[PDB]
Amino acid sequence: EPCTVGHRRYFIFGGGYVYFEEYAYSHQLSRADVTTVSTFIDLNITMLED
Amino acid sequence: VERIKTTSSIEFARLQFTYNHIQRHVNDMLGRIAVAWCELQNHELTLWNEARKLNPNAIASATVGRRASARMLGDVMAVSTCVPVAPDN
Amino acid sequence: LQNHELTLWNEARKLNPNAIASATVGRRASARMLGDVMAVSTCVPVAPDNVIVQNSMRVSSRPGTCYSRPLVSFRYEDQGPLIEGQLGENNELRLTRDALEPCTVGHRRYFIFGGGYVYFEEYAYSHQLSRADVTTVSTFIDLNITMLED
Amino acid sequence: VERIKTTSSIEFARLQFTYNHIQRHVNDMLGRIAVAWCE
Amino acid sequence: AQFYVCPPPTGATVVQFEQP
Repeated sequence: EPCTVGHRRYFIFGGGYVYFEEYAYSHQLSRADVTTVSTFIDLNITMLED
Repeated sequence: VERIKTTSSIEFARLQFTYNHIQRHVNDMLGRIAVAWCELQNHELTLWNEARKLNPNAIASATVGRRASARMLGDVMAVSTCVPVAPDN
Repeated sequence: LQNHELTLWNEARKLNPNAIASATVGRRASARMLGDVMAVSTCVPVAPDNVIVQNSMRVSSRPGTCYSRPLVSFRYEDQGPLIEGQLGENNELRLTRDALEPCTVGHRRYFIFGGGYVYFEEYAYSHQLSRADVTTVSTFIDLNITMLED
Repeated sequence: VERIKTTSSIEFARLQFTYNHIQRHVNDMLGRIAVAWCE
Repeated sequence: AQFYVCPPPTGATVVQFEQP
């Protein structure tokens, strides 16, 4: 791609992310650190007690 | 001043308890299922909006119920019924 | 099912991160992909009575090439200035008029505007209309669950 | 020509009614759920 | 096991999706 100023990117690496700034490595990062938005719909089904 | 007469069968009250317990649990769980189903449909509408842009014909055929040809008119689809043709022809 | 449908979602955010982020986050936000993760930012509400739609999508200075989306002018407040732009997807305002396409005959388009649609005919304003004016097909699977009567 | 002997406990029939009612509702609702899931 | 031929769509018939 043609290089662009202001290149900030995250890439899935191993079990976490790797963050690059301006087409250069910046730092590793844990997956739990980036805030998570849930795409799942919760359904709480509980059983009848004996 | 009166004397109260008591029935000899408590089984009606125990049946009431059992029915209330089962009914309450069933209504709670089915209510949760219904709410979750509603949220799921509202959630999937977003995917449908994008698959419509991707391939209008299949999305229109699925939603309308008939094999139709669709093309986007900006933010909405225009559809037209397709003429059947026998395979041997 | 959820663990399955996530496979679809990971693709949809590549098509239109705006709608996906607005649906999942819960707020109407603007998002763009940053590789394998999506960066979002809140969008500022604007009242529907402060927006005006221009009649023509053609460009008086550029023949042959013309806007694919209507031009609009909006004001953040009553004492603010007039800010020009073009309409986007699902009540979206674009500051840059970079949506250009070759002009084609038989150009009839509907665009979401306010609570209804705005219809343009050969790159020119035709009329406003309501949501109920267009027949609707449902993507919802009905599930009619009723409770036990006491 | 014979005499009908009647049981002293109607609770079997009340249990039958309650079970039938619960069964009917559950079978209706879960059947609806199955159809909706398939669709 | 049946084919369909689809004429090009026109603006005469327009359908949208039901809102949430």
